[PDB]
Amino acid sequence: GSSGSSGDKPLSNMKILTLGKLSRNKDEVKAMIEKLGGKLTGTANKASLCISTKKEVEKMNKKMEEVKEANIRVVSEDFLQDVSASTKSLQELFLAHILSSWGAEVKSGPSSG
Repeated sequence: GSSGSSGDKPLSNMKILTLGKLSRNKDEVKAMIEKLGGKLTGTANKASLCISTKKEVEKMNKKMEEVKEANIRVVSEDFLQDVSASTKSLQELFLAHILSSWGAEVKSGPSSG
């Protein structure tokens, strides 16, 4: 067939990364990030967002490091629950659910918004 496109897709065209343990499961999340139009990834250097927990950002392990390296703002899971049920701007949403202190304009790769 061929039908069903153009809708509320914020993450639409965005690789979201996840770390530690979140309220939902990797799948439940991977689905959302995909439902929003985004896509869950494993690599941080190849991600636009990061959905982790304060604890994680606190751990600052190798995983979280990659995010810190790619200067990727880490937000909470509530973000997904908001991004879907929130008429706020990403930038705001992020800050409205920013778990990390970094994640700003920095040497990035392709793709922009």
